[PDB]
Amino acid sequence: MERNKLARQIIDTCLEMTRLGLNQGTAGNVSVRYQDGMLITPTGIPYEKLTESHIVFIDGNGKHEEGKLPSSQWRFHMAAYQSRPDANAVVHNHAVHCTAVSILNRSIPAIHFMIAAAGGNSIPCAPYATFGTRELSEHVALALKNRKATLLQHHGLIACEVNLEKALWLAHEVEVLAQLYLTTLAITDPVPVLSDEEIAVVLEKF
Amino acid sequence: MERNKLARQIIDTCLEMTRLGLNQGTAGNVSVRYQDGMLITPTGIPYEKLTESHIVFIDGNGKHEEGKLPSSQWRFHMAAYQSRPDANAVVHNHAVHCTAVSILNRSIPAIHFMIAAAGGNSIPCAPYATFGTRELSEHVALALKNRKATLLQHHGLIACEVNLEKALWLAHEVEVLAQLYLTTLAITDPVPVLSDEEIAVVLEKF
Amino acid sequence: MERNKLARQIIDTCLEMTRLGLNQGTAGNVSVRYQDGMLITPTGIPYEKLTESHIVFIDGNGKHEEGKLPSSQWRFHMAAYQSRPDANAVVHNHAVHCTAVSILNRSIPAIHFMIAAAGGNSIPCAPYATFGTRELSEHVALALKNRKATLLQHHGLIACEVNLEKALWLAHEVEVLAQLYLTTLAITDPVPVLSDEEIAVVLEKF
Amino acid sequence: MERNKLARQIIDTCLEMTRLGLNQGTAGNVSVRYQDGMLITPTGIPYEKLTESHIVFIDGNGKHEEGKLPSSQWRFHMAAYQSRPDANAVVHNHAVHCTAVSILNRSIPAIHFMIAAAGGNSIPCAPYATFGTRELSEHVALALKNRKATLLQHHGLIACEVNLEKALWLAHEVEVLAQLYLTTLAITDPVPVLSDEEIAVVLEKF
Repeated sequence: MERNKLARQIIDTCLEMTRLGLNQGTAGNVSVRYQDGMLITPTGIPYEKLTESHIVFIDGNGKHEEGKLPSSQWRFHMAAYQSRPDANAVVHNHAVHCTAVSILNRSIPAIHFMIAAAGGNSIPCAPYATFGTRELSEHVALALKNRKATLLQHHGLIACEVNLEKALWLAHEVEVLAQLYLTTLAITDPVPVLSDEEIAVVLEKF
Repeated sequence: MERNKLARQIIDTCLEMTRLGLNQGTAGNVSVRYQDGMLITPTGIPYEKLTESHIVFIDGNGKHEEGKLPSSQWRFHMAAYQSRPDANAVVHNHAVHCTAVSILNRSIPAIHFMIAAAGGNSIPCAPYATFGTRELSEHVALALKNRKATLLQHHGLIACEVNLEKALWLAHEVEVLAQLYLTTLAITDPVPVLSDEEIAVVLEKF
Repeated sequence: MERNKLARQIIDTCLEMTRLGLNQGTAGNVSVRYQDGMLITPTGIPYEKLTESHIVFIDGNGKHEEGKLPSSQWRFHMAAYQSRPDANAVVHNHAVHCTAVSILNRSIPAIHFMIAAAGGNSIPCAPYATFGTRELSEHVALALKNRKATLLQHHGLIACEVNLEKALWLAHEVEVLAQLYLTTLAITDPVPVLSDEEIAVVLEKF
Repeated sequence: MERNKLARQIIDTCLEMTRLGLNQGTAGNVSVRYQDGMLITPTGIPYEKLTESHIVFIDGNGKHEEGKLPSSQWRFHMAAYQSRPDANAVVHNHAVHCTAVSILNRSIPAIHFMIAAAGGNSIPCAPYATFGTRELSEHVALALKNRKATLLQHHGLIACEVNLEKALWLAHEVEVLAQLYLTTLAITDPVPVLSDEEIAVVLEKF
């Protein structure tokens, strides 16, 4: 849990995300909670040229390391950390099914019992705001109060978890749910869902 | 046909399943019939770290090996073995097309002559019950009486066969049928099917 | 152009077909024109264990090599060779988009100018008949009179060409056209097409 | 920035394009601005056999290197260079989602803020004309006046940029937008879009 172990795992999560087909068009950014702020991927540099030394440190005040350029979306990574004290890693991407559900400005309802991995009976969609603004950070903060992952209207997905392995796994699970949702919505609307009682049982079991 | 040969093939089926894109979100579990019970994949451990020694033995009484954690779904693997004496291997996954047909709570009708590989003119959908309960096991048992594969409502797929190679192949064939079904259902409902007479001919030929 | 050079290229076309995602559920069979009959893939043996010595020779009379089992579909490979004297290689598969168009029992109309690679302004769909029968061979023979590739109702695809490289390329092009067709048909029916005049120009240019 | 460095990068862009699944059916062609004309991929030769020496030089007058066959589409590569003086690389492909939107003869509207990477609030669709004609070149020229990428009706996609890395990235981004567009259009028409004001903000930010 030295800085370079964490910088390598960020990089492995970036490569893994591309492997899973969740980072189409190289839009992802990943961070982890570190000291008083976070370590995050940089802007510019393509994932495959990334080395430990490229990872940027952003302190609690939003001051980034000199000579480096943090991802343009660092502020909503910071907003997730302040909003969910249990989160230690955040994954952002523009996975196609999640992003298509974000364009329709729909929440994903309980069409599958794995919806409970994100903490309740849905995956919310936070309203649009221009990237990099305080207003976007505020919508992200509010959507993650009771959920570990949220869609971002006309944009993509944010998933947070206790470590990078689980944040990536969650992100992948939400992308499967989004695809399941869109494939069934084309056939029938509304899509059959599990009731609130059944999701209460599944949450108690998890 | 020693325990470790069977433990390695379980592991190869897990890797192969991921290769085929049937184990999206690492939800699969695989077992084989062994002695008086079965060998099954464990809970926890990600497929790529799996070694022969991780495979769990569950006897006929549901007593698992000490110091190991069997998959959370072991009971419906046991229910398949007791219900289909000819089955020697069971594959479970949450393949996206199968799972989307399971959400619509539809059986897959005879839209292609390969439907007969599962033993009749359809692929049933067993009703939902919370994972890991006796009630789920009962629905699985009844659906596999005359079929070798069944959808699981709001959940995924179970396929059984005489060995792991054929169980995996069947699972893959059902996922192609599910995708064929959903792609055509978007265009036209109902989807044209082969008659019962034609499926009788194909079954006699197989 | 010795038998083993041709047996290796059959095997390479099988591997390549799987690479392209056209041989989902390992249903393909490939042949080439040889001497008075053809060399074809066998039944049984999974593509990855295939060796030169597994390829079967079937003469002009339908007598296959002793000790080998030719693909169960050899007769419509023979029907293609007798029907199209210019064909020297035949590829059959159950590619998902082609097979979904075959289930709807539609021809693919001229939605893209590459439709002309198969010889006219469409890709026909031959009517269903049980696999391996003379009746299926007759429908294949008639559909390939003026086309180099045909859909097979409730079944899959047959593509023929002057060599294996081009037969595989054609098969792939028809699978792209099928997907283009189905993706657009979901939105609007009918799908806009190029006129017969325009396809005449493109054919003269090819 | 010697000829062979540029010939290798063309070849790497061809391989990369296939890796991304944008060159389905090996229809792509790539060029870069060189001296008074351009270096372009040849016709014939499959991408995997391509070597530096296969890349063709076409001067400003349309005279190609002796003993070589330039891509059949060289003229609309030349039309892009003359129409967009800032372009130094052009990518053409028949990516399936782009091509399906080109068949519907639709522009892609501002369903995602990344639409602004191509220079405005849409991705146009240039009208059909037979491949290789002056008339096609004219439609391409006019569509790229204020956009860096355009769909080509019943055909595919053209993307241009300051270097090959960015031209490929743009091409990929347009293919994600096309898929997002088609996946949402199946559910609801019209698809919700970002307003002209919001795209003005995003353009100023880029």
